[PDB]
This record gives sequence, C-alpha cells and structure tokens, in this order.
Amino acid sequence: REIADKLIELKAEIEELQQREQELDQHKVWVQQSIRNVTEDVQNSCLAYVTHEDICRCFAGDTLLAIRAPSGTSLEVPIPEGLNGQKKYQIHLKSVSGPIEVLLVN
Amino acid sequence: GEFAQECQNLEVERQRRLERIKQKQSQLQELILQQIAFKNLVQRNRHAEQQASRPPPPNSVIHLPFIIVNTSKKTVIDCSISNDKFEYLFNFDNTFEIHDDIEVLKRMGMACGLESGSCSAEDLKMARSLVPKALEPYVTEMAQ
Repeated sequence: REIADKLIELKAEIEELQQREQELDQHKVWVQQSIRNVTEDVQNSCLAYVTHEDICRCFAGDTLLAIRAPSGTSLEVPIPEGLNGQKKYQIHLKSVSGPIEVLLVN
Repeated sequence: GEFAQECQNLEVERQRRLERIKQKQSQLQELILQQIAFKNLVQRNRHAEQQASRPPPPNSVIHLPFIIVNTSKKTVIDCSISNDKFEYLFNFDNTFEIHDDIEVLKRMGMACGLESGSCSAEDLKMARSLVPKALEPYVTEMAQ
C-alpha cells in the first residue's frame, strides 16, 4: 500500500534471516557438544565398533581392508596411467604419530 | 533513483544470507545424521553385549575410528610393511574405493535411512528419540 517501502519489508526480512542463521549456528554447537559427550566418554568406551558381518554386508563379495591409523596420516594414491599403459593402483600409508593397524576382512 | 539501488543492495545481502543459511542447514543435518548413527550403533552393540553376557572376541570386531578399502574379491593385492608399522604400501591390479567409518555406519542403516529421505515409521521413531527435543523438527524434515 505505502508505495514501494519494500525497504522496511526487506530490512525486516533480513532481520529474521539473521535470527535463522544464529539459530542454526547455535544448533550446530549443540550437536557438536552433544556428539563429543557421547563419544569421548567412558560408558561408551568399548561400544563404538562394527562387526565382521556388518562390514562384509555393506560390500558383499569384496575383499576388505580396515585401516586404523592416527588422524592426519598420509594416504597417497598415484594417479593411474591411461589405457596404453598398465593400469596399476596403489595405496601408500605413512604416519608420524603412531603405528597403523590394517585388518584383512575379506 | 536512490530507493531503487537500496532495494538491490538489500536483495544482494538477502541472497547472501539465504545461501549461507542453506550451507549451515546442510552441515547441521550432516552433524545430526552422525549423532543418530553413532548413538544408534552404541545402543545396538550395548543390547547385543548384554544378551551374550560378554563383549565380542578381540578380533571379529573393528573399533572406531577406521576407514575401509574395498576391492573386488578377484583383485590381487600385495603389500609391503615397515617394521614399526608406520609405513605400508599396497599394490592392486584393479580398482578400489575408500570409505570413512561414518559412511559405513550409514550403509549399515544406523542413520535410520534418513541419509536417503527414506525412513520407516519404526525408523523415525528411534531417529527422533536419539536427538535433543529441539532438533526433532530437522529429523522429521529429512524424512520428507
């Protein structure tokens, strides 16, 4: 009605978009604090695992390696040759923090 | 023509706010899936163990955190390992893929299929029960 004055309407809308943004930002730090408090903590110490059967069924008929390595460990894959070269694939693991555990699941 | 340009400069800012809202909503929903899948896994294993009256053998179980390398059963793998186990080198004669533990958990169904907009009634019952009361709106949304 009042001519134009999409300003007061756009300005009011931008205000709520800030309310939506800091509501999401606040919900994230909620889930994050919620996540770490169920993980890091001790009555869930030995309950964070999958079984042999769990993994085998996600990749039915695949040979499976489970790598357990310190975070930041380098996992390097050479970019392969094209056709007219032998297509070989490779994984290089190198850690600095601690040793790496590799489990053959198959 | 002042008014006209200030309308443009507020629709610019609004578009910028809107897409940062889209990104944080996606990031939040990813965090919510991780919370659901993790708590769901800890509960399934908890009840499994307090039925067997015992925690599974040392093998037969892969503890988090981990990553998985999968390749065809007919792929030939050879491996070199350093003594300290700080360096491994694997050769494959065919392609492989690598997956983080969280996406293995999603494939197990521990995120109650929410990762795909597909959810049973018995799945959204538990999914919603695993999150704080205020973020149940998100969970209901991700089940379409």
